[PDB]
Amino acid sequence: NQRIKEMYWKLWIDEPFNLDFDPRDVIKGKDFEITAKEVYDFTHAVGNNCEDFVSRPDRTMLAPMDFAIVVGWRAIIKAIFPNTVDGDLLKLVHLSNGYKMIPGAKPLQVGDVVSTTAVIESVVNQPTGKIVDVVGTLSRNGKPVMEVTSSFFYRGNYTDFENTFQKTVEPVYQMHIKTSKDIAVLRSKEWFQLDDEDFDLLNKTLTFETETEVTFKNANIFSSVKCFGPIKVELPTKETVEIGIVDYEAGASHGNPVVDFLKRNGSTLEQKVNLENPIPIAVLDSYTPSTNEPYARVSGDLNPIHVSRHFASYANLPGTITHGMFSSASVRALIENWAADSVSSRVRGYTCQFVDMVLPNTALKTSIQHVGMINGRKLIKFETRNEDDVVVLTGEAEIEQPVTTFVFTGQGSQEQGMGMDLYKTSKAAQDVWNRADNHFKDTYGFSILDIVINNPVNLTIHFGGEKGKRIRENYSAMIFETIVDGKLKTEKIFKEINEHSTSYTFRSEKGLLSATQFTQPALTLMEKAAFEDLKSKGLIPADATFAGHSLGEYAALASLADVMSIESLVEVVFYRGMTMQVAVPRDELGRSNYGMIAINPGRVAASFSQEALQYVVERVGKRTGWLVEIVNYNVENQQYVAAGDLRALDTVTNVLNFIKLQKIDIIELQKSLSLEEVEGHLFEIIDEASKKSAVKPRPLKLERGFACIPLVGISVPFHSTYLMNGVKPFKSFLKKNIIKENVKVARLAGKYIPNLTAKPFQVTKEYFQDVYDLTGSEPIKEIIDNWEKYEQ
Amino acid sequence: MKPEVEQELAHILLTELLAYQFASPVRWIETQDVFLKDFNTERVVEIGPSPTLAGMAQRTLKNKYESYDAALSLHREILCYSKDAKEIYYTPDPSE
Amino acid sequence: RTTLDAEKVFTQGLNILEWLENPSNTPDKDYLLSIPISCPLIGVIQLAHYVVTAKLLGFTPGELRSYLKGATGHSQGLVTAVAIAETDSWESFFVSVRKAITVLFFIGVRCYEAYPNTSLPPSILEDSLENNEGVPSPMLSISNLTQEQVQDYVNKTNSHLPAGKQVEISLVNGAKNLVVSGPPQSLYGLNLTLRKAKAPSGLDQSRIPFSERKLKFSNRFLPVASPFHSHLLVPASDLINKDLVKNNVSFNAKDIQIPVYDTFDGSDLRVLSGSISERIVDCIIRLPVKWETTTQFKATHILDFGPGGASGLGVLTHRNKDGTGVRVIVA
Repeated sequence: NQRIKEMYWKLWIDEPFNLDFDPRDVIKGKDFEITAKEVYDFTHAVGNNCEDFVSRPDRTMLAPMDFAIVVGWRAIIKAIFPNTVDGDLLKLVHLSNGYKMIPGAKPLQVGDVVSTTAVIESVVNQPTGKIVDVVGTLSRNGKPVMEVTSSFFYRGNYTDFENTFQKTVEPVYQMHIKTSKDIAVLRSKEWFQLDDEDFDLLNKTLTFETETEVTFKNANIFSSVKCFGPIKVELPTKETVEIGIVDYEAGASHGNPVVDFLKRNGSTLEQKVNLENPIPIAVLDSYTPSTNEPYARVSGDLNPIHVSRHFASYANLPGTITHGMFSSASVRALIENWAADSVSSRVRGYTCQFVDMVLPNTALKTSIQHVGMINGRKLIKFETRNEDDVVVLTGEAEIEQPVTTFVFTGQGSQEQGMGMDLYKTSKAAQDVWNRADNHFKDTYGFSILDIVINNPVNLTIHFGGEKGKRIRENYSAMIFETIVDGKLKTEKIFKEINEHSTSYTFRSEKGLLSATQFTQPALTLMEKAAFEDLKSKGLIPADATFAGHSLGEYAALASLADVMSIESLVEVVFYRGMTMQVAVPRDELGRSNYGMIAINPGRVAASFSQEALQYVVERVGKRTGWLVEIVNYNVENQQYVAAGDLRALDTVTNVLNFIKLQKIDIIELQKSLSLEEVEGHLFEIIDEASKKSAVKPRPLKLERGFACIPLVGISVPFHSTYLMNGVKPFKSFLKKNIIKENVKVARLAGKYIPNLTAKPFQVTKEYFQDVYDLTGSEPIKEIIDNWEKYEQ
Repeated sequence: MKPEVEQELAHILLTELLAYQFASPVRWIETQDVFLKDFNTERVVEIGPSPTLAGMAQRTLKNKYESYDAALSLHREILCYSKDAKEIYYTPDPSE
Repeated sequence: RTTLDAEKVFTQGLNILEWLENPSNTPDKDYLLSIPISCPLIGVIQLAHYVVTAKLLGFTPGELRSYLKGATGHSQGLVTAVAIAETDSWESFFVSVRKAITVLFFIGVRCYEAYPNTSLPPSILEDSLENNEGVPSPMLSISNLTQEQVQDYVNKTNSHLPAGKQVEISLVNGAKNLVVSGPPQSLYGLNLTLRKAKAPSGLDQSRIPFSERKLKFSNRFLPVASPFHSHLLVPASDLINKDLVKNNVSFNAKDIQIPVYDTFDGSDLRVLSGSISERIVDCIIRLPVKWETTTQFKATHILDFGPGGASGLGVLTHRNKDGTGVRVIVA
């Protein structure tokens, strides 16, 4: 075996022949500079014509994922050489090989200098031969880039169990701790070791992220068993956090009693989620080359069995078999082309089972399907057969979805029964709706589910008994936290509800589901529930951009950055809607002299621009002296929404009807006909519509006007300066209900697109500046001034 | 900048963005242009009960992205959770 | 054998005698069409048609070319045009043959190395196919639009692309017959802009006033592996000329016995004071073909030796000159 290894060592390893090193030890491979030439020779050898890997003017040349095996082979293969792993290398079999990109790492480029580390995870004596699982790690700029895994098999009969060891990374086990008995059982186990002895485990969800290292006495009995890893508790945000450690150690065992316990008493979390049915992608023909020399040159795999009849014949092979690692790269090239549409960057994982050997000049049918999802990556399965229809290569790949943006809908869209189909069918959705319903029932004495399902016209809350007084406190304790003259002051949202109130009643003309205080949480939940169901099927790309329209901003933030618990989200959005309801005098019955209209500048005249509408409205506002503003900029020269005084909406909606019937082209009778003096002609058309609307039914109805549609009787002037009163208190409330520790910068940075600053969220002085420029925020200003928070 | 401080600041930022959002206008024109032009989004998925933001995307595309999407051979897919469940969950019906 | 990294291009050899003997041993059409092998081999087809034409007329090559008022070629046909002009006896024919096919060979090898054709995203292929456009290639043909019309559409398409991915008008075959070269993906983005402006080909606007009808035009990709007459190939010009120096090939005006019409000017290549080899390369690699102005000579008959019989340059030229008393013969 030693003589054989000596020859193989001279072919594969450019180092002094020394078999006296520990399998346990890590193996360092020589630094490797990726170059244009090496990439070209490699891609030509494996037949990968992806454009990403070809020299093109003004675009840095990538290197195929596959190139990791060129960089890594010397380190990886050295792992099977030590004396303590004594194999006949002429009876060696490559079983499998995979690459997995580490998240956030960019793929290999032609510039890069890459080194490789390789450890040997497991060496076990199966009855049929000795299996060696190897794990490489390619690093560039002292950062991990991707993990290689390769599995080798020395066919034969092996007794040296003292040189056998196996490490396995267990699936994550989950447990809902319900009873004080459940917790007693856990404390029974020596291996259950909490950071804090007194930790309250009741009604918590623990996860157990566990590795188990084992050594062997013989085929059956383990000589030692180790099982360790963190114990985590789920928070309201769904974030898991370390609260302790599994620590099991044992000599002669027949089994691992930690995994046995977690299997029976817990559910195993699975990362891969199958589709309802596999989606076919393609069935493709490919050939093995007539000569294995080209691959051998670029790979460093001078294994004689691939090139020399006499060696192949000695090893009882059917011929000078094609390199396994060719088939790997060749089939992968197909997957890259057809499953990833030739965007190499999309394929972030590829695994490969060498089911049987293939000779040079074999024709390969390889079928590819979309089979499942995992963390927003399409799970692709494939199968490769030869002319005789024998399976030869199998494996799977993980492929990014095309670039995705999630947009979350605002008020106005809500409908009775919305989200309830999902509520029946989805565990994920049920948990969202229920967490929220329980929160509302226990703290405010109403069901958000009841309101969504039955949309009642009136709903009355009763303050009877010790449970009812606790609820009444929560209604009274709903305050405005303003800071006036240096000192803090308090203001009650619900003026009617005192120490002597037995009940409070919510009213609405047509149904409480369209009263904003209920509408907002209802809509938020519908969206968050839908999102969590999607996330549970692994359908959400890791690097998705997101934004929400008006209210949707809150749903979007919770859905993609879990910034707030379900309870916090609906609590905040409910308070928000209640703030909006107090700000509008409705002192006759359920109606105010405030509303909003949707305008289409296109319909007045094709020439009436955004500037035109912004100017026309700014003038009505200043001149008539009644507040009106553009609050939604939706679709350019097509959908804007203005809000304010119902009189000032009645001037605008008619003034536009006059400019339309006048049939005038803006650009012509702008600076050419009349320079600035146009303002004189504008005031003339404003004043003749202004005094027409300055005497009507005082809660005046708003009519349609060619361009302008009144929005389904919305009583509130959302996003107008009218609500600037409510910013200071609502801010103080947001600070109390969005805890700092729950803001993960990574999940917001360059993905969250706010409504204030239509610019991707960045924690940068430039951003804080832009915010201040549309805000005047005192807390923001003083942060800009001291941006020297770079110092500790 | 330390992680703890980056968070503390990101918090104050988020807080203020939402506080003022309440009573400032909604710049959905620029928002759309950020995710459509600057990010070249090929899948915009509306999470909502009705496809009203999807409707807006389709229009902003028809207006000022006719030649851009063509030239960059950039197939785009506008989906709403309520309308196109099958596309979003990758479950096409028994048609192959 | 002679040329340094030549075999790295000819991945399936160039054993053409074996291919003709045993059809079963011929590479796939993709290999055959890629310029390093198609450039020279098209040259061989033209040279062969010239021979059968001479031998059956009982002429030597020079005797035939004596009967010619002049000669020229479309794109890489220019090479076999100038090579024919020098031709004389059979004994001295294979020196002219050598000259031609060693130009065509280096044009192929260097222009491939400059812009080698990469994997086409299947989505793009499936779409172009279902819209009766071609299999995307680096050259795109457009019937029934003005040059200045086509140039608008490229300017628009080009406005969003960086330098490396821009497309340019390659050939001006006729009034309303153009070809555009660039990256196949960029030309797809052109075809997409184009699909919008065009009307269904069976729309029936027979009841719409002429003035208000919508444009009807063809635009299908051409069967070529490389983007001839475009900025993508410029790098090759310098290298190609150095290879012709090194393999003792040039064309001295003194030797070329008939006018050979420049592909961009219409001028005679003899009157040039530079290198002719260099201009012929430059006319194929970089400069457009103004076929109309190239073909500005007066003659009663024109012989298309060139590949493609009735799809060939012959019939195109006939359509340009119909009604002016010129007869084209597909040789």
